[PDB]
Amino acid sequence: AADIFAKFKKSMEVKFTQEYGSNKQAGGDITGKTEKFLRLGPEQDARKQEMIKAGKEIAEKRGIAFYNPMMHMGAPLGQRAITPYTISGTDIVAEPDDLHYVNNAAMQQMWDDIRRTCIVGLDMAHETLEKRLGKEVTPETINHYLETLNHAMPGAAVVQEMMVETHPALVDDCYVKIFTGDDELADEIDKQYVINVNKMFSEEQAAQIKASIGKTTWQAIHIPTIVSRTTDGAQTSRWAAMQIGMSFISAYAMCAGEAAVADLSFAAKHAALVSMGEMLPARRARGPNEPGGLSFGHLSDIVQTSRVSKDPAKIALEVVGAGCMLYDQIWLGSYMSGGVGFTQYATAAYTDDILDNNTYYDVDYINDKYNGAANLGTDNKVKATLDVVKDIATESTLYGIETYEKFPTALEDHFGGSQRATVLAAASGVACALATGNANAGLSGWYLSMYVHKEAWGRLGFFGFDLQDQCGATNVLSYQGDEGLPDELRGPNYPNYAMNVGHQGGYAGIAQAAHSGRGDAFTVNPLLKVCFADELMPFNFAEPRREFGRGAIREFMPAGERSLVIPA
Amino acid sequence: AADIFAKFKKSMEVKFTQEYGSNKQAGGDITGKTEKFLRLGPEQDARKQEMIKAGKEIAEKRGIAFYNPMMHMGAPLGQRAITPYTISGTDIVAEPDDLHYVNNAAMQQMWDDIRRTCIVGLDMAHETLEKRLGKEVTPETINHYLETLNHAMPGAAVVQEMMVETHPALVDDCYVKIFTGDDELADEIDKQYVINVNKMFSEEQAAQIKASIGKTTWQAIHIPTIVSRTTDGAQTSRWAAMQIGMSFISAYAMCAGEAAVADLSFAAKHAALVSMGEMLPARRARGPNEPGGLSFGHLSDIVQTSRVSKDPAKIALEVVGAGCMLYDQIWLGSYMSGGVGFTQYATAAYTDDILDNNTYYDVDYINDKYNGAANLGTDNKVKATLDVVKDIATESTLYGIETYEKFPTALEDHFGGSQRATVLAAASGVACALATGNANAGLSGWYLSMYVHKEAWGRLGFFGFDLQDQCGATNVLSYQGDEGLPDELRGPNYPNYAMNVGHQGGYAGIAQAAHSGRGDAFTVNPLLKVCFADELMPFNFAEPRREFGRGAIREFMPAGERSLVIPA
Amino acid sequence: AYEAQYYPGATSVGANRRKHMSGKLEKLREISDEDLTAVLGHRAPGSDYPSTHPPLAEMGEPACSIREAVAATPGAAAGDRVRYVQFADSMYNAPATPYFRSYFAAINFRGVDPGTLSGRQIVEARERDMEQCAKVQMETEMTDPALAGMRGATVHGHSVRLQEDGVMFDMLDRRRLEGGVIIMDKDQVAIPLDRKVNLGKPMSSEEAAKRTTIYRVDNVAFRDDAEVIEWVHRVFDQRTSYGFQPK
Amino acid sequence: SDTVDIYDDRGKLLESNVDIMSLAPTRNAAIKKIILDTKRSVAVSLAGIQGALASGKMGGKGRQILGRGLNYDLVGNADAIAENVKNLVQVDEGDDTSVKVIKGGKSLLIQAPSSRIAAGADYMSATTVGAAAVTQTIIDMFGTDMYDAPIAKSAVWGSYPQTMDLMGGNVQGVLSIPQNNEGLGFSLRNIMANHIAAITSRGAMNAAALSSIYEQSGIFEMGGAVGMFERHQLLGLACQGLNANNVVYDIVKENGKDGTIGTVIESIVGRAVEDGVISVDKTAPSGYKFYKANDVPMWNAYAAAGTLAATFVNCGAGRAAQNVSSTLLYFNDILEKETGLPGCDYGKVQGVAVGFSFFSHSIYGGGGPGVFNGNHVVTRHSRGFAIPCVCAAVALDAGTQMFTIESTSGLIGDVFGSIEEFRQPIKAVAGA
Amino acid sequence: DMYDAPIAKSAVWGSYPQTMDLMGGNVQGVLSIPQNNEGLGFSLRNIM
Ligand code: F43
Ligand code: F43
Ligand SMILES: C[C@@H](OP(=O)(O)O)[C@H](NC(=O)CCCCCCS)C(=O)O
Repeated sequence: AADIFAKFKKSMEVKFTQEYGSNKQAGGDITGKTEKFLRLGPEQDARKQEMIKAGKEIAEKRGIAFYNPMMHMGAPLGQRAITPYTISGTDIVAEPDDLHYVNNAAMQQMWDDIRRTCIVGLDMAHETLEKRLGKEVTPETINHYLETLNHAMPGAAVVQEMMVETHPALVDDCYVKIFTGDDELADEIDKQYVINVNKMFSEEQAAQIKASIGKTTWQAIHIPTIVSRTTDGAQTSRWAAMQIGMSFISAYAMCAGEAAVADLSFAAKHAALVSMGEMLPARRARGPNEPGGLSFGHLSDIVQTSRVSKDPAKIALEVVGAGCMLYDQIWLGSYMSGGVGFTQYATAAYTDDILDNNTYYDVDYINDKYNGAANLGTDNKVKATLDVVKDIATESTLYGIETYEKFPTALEDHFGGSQRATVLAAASGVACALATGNANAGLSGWYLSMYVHKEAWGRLGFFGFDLQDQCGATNVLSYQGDEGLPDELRGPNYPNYAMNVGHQGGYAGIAQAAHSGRGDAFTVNPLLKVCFADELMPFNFAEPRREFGRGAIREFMPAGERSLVIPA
Repeated sequence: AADIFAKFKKSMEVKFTQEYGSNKQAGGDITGKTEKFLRLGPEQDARKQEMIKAGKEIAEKRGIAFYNPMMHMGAPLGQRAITPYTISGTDIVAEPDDLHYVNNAAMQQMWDDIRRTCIVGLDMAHETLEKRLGKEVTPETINHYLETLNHAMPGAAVVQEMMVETHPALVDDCYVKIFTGDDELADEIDKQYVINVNKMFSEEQAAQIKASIGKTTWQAIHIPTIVSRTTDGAQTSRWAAMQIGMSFISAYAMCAGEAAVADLSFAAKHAALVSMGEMLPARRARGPNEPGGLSFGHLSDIVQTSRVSKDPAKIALEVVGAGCMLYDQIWLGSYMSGGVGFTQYATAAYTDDILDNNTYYDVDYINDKYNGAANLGTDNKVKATLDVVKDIATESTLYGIETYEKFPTALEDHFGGSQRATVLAAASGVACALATGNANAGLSGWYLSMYVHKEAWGRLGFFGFDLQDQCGATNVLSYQGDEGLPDELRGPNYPNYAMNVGHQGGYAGIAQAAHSGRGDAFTVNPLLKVCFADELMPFNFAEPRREFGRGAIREFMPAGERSLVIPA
Repeated sequence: AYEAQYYPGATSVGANRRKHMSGKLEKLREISDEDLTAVLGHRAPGSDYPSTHPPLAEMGEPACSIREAVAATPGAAAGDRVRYVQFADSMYNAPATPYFRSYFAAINFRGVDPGTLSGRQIVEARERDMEQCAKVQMETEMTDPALAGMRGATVHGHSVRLQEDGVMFDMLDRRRLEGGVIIMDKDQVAIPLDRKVNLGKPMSSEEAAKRTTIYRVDNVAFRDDAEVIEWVHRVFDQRTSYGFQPK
Repeated sequence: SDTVDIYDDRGKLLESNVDIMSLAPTRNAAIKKIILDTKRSVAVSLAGIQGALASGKMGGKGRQILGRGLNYDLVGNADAIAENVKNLVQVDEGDDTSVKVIKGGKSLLIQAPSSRIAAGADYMSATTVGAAAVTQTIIDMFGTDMYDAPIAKSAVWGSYPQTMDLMGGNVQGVLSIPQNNEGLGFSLRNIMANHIAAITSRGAMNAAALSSIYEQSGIFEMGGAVGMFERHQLLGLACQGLNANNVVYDIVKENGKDGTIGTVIESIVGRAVEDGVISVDKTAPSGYKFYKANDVPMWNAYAAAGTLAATFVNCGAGRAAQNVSSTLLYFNDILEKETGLPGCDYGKVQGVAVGFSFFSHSIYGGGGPGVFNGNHVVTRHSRGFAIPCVCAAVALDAGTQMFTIESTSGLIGDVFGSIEEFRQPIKAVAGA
Repeated sequence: DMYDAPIAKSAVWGSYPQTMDLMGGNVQGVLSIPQNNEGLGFSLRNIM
């Protein structure tokens, strides 16, 4: 697309040909092959200057050494110009350091919003009440329950005398809404508690969700961020169940602790629970609701772009961005390692419009070659074959490589081979998935991209990068026990994927792409799709990339801060 | 002890005979058996009033129901007077609600300080350098290494060009110190980095510690609270290792990534790592450095009272307090459940001096009857027998029960049977451990207390309280595979202990008591003892109960807030 | 035939505990079927028992030698819901203590699900079986209507100082002294009734002291009951020793 | 070297003068066979795979992959499937592989040959080879193109290997995955009570017996039956699980009409006195008699027997599973009060029952009795003497539960309930 | 002595069952504990 290409060139112009801080990069040509290295060091960058000053001040105050760029071997950072990033699809121009998750409240809040969320069916609980107690469940009793629940969930008492409670000002982000595939029920629940499927989704998307879940009713529970940050992911479903239990006791005048209550527990904690992700094996031991457990389809469903956009590529790209940030910066870059971590490995996939350029080129290529296959639809899709993948993936990768070659700015932007590989393979995979409506065909294209990349440049990514790459093509359509899996159900714990940056976000985009090409309401789980179709949540799941930008410019307010109970 | 008994009386006077908020509880007798119930509801209490107002305003602003005490069945909280708690051993009078961990930054920070900490040996890494690279390690090279590490550990670059870094002002709580049993080496390391064993401990304790660890050198690593809160405990050792690795590369001019580097990784991540706790099984799946994995011995060693006190009872009581808070309020009451949780289950063991009264009585009884056995010493201890335990535990429990009976205020304070059970058994167990220097004799005493309690009152604790109780006596000296274990090595994952409030903190106290009676330098791990012998840590580990008080009155400053990068 | 001895101890607390366990209890008051149903709050007084499953005779039963040997209760036969009665008892010499209520149920009633807590004790059973159990507890010396209360939720009070009129605190005020008698005008989960249930006069402090199954140092001191302490010590020594080596 | 007579669930003598050491999981051919058969067997829901294939609903709760429908008539072709599956599962023609079509083609029993178990570290080969065989059969029989292979595969395997288990899959045995073990040697303890009652067709004594076999095999594997502990555990297994000397059944019978937990205690104590297992040690001033055991392991076995008989009586009376948690607690609590002797497992049955009561009547976890097992955090603590009672209780429920045997265990019941050594475990152990 | 039984036991078994394994104990084979398995049928693959 000409418009995306123009945006890409503008991003290169801004990054490399207008001065940032005092980097002296005013003027020049985004196609030129040369650069003047001024050896300014870190001070050329406004953020680094602030950091240096804080570091020295804190060191002196606390009495033990701290941040000191002169501790870098040989020379301090910024012997070449330190340049900004534009958040893709936006005019937000960010300090590099402001995109580190530690430094970015929007990124932290995105994870918190996922971590602190679970989904619990209501039907089993209602059946328990009817069967064991002979209670009648009506819209009225549900409304009373939901009001009770909205008091109880943030951490407040409904039954016992002399209870202490969480401070409401600390847990303001906690609430429960319900959603239902039963249109009649939906109309009779107090609107304050309802995620209205018919209002939030197109008529065709609503119809798919309703057909998938039938006439079932579900709670979308978001526990306090402050709690989530004190504890862990595995807390979430436990917290939800406790307060669901108390709310049932209170709202339905049960015995405050009888046999029927245990059925409610079991339902809430197991039989009718939907977690964001499942537990992880011993080497990387973690309970549910951690990033490792979050399947690529689950992430695709959390992200809300599919709901508000008719552009298949855009939907996929938002998922890529959200995925690269979560999976690489927070998951791999912190949970699974730490330190400086992997900001730029991820930013490559959501900044400067480079990925978008490659992807939009592909959409045009596909539409020209395959009779409008990349357009939203189900009849227009092409059957996944090796031939189709070879065609689309090769062409995508050649085009991406050539762009890096014609624009030394782009190559210097994506200075790591890994970054370029993620970008090239993400566009290839997304393109193959868009064309075929087959997520694994997307995976094939991803892997093929890597193979083309490697032969073209005589290099690929970092030392370890292509473990999953080389196992990649062969495991796409394997049906062996620990090899076979649709990409929609794959995730960070899929064996080949368990370790390495620059992939997991791409695979999420590929999962989404197979479905957004088709205009599907969801990628793998309608329950998650509806759960997050809720503007009350702190993080805007419909525009993840933009949200990262808002965080970079310190305009995002997270939940969970403790200033109320802190010295001023 | 007369001073403790008097201090208990004063706590009962403050709580029940002096007005608090608007509760009208001026005047009266602490021994009287009657009360006038004014049915004032929550508004009588100043915190509740503030919570009510915040709840109403937030509900209105966000457009979904929230905190509302009128949702409590029958009647709102405070049909009887809402009365305060005094932190035991202090004059800090706290609002009940201010001791909920969510509402209390000191409690959150105590957990943060532990979660974010690990200990990594240096000897193995030094051998690696010498063997594989033929490097000489000297005090000078270590000093340079530690300066590098204190730059890198918070999340700063030492090797690559064009790196983004954590903002120093967000991660000012992160640092690395060393300690060593090699006195000569200690004298040669820059003092800014050293935990000085000879300065921080008494001569006797320093000698025990040095004899234990020999001439080994260790890094005490505390990663950023902000990171710990974003991720989990399993992050900690990974983060430590990453930055240790980078620092070795930089400080010793290694290849930035060679085979020898992997040896450093294995040593930091595994061979020379000491975690606060180990991983947990599937049902309660969690990685290392979570509360469940934290042995009672470990907690005893983190708490620093043993280092600054020579009163065995005081030392044990501090551990009880720290333990009930962490294990019951955060771990069992949040991680393993959630909601309103278990504040008062825990406060019962660190407020109003009730536990202290019983314990100090026990010390006097023991000293009188067992020739000063409870005084600090090793050869004054009595050999653990059934007779000794029956004597001490029975006496302890009888006295504690009589106190509750003679002071209706105390009974009403510890209104829950479980609370009373923890109190009585803690005293009994600590008492038995103090006399014998045998932690499992402490456990026998704990269980017998429960047995006496149940028969005396025809009640014990909550429905599920005495699962471990009834398994308790028989498993104390079992040597069966999944039964036998010294209390020092027991923890929240010991099978009988894995579920229920009101025990774990007591067991920590009992483990400490066996050692504090002896004047021992540590309970199970000298590495943890020295690691936390460090005033730079936000949480004052020498005085956990007081610290909780400081948090209650909003005087504790936590790490990890994000106000720097948040809208103002 | 083996005759149960129930519990050790020669004090009044001993005699009372043995009375509670054996069900050898003095009837002190009456409650009509309809009044009892009312306070229990599970169905309209006088109404049919709702069911959770069809009667045994209607649906049939799997081939089972135990089902064949063990007679279903009337409540089990009819497929009644499992419902409950729950009580709080003051530590200030209420006749009942939680464990002893549970022992009474387990010893004297078929098909019961007793649960003991500090602040409450419950019996869950098939509705009609449960009622017979609630009736006994309510009409006998086991319950004092001032020092105890039937409470299905918000049970707080057992450990709280008494009101000046000798009534144990109820957050939800389900029962209180009116005209020298205890009136219960709400169900056990504090839903107001269309009736005032007369539970008769409370015990004097003196009488409750003589009738209580609880020990207290200002009444019958546990410290002084060498026989029951011996019981505890014996069980303790056995459990400890046998957990090391069962021999 | 104790000898016992073994009696069936109707009080009929099965075998006289059995040495208890011959009842050891490590010695008894029939128990070994039960264990081997349990390890090597899995159920497959052909109906489930067929549904997942057509709808895309695979991989876990809520999951659906749109636009990837495969319409394969598995149920209509179950015999041919079973035959192909047998060919893949077997190691050698004529080995002990068995594959049976269950419930009109909806389900399969797959018994992997014992060679796979011999060659394996554990039992998961039955699942993995079973799933692999079914996956291969489907792909071959229905002509799945390679671009659809992932969809066919996950219809069988669910979310594995993103998940550690076959979450939202259609292959499962009676055991769970090894990684769910809380302890070492716990795999045979990780069997839902509902499963046990399903497999024994709600025969309460048979449920308790099958459960005792697994539990004690568990204890043995945990190293909890070494030296003096062997006699201890086998006495319990015999007296509680295998109706030794008809005592359990006899006690039930005499307490069946009007008996309570209270009267069952009287039955046990009466016998213990008669049989010389216990005697009065001391009479207290009040006339209360303090007992001592003449044989501690034997007393424990009487308490174990009593605990079960009490379960049969109390749960039996109420036709209500929930009564089991209080039965275990109060049988043992009141027994100690009655005698001054320790209750079953020296407090550990009572211990389990305290937590089990709470976790079967509260907000915090657990559930109805049917969800518990010997590997469950709540009910693991006793050495095999609690969970058999729970399986009995679940068997006896006449329909109070939300989590019925069918809801959790229908497939397992249909498939494993057909196997006679499982359905009739007392007869199996007694060689009848 | 039974009061020292816990010490003798853990000299052998280490921190089990606080830990999932015999951490700091003195009994080991070639294999690892089952729960260390990444996948199904992996125990025999878990040999250093
Ligand atoms: C020491 C290693 C070996 C290793 O295991 N990890 C390193 C270490 C470094 C450390 C660097 C922090 C620091 O500078 O102190 C961290 C940040 C991980 C951490 N500990 O936080 C890291 N790499 Ni690496 N590392 C990166 C990259 C790279 C690229 C850089 C090539 C180039 O031309 O600059 C190459 C791999 C390759 O050749 O493809 C690379 C190498 C290597 N990577 C070499 C150092 C290379 C050198 O001597 O300069 N990283 C990248 O390719 C992109 C971004 C990136 C990182 C963080 C971010 O995403 O912002 C990151 C992240
Ligand atoms: C619904 C239950 C059943 C269950 O499984 N847990 C409950 C639930 C309640 C809820 C109460 C919140 C609310 O009121 O909405 C919570 C806070 C757990 C949560 N969901 O966060 C809880 N108990 Ni409980 N719960 C407690 C206690 C108790 C004591 C109270 C007896 C009394 O006389 O008041 C008794 C058990 C006993 O008798 O021993 C008890 C019962 C029971 N406990 C009864 C309610 C009893 C009633 O109807 O009043 N709790 C305590 O003994 C002390 C403190 C305490 C809790 C929190 C804190 O520690 O601050 C707590 C904590
Ligand atoms: C029993 C078990 O729950 P499940 O039976 O697995 O649902 C377990 N919970 C607990 O043990 C809760 C402990 C804290 C709350 C009660 C303390 S008295 C857990 O969540 O893993």
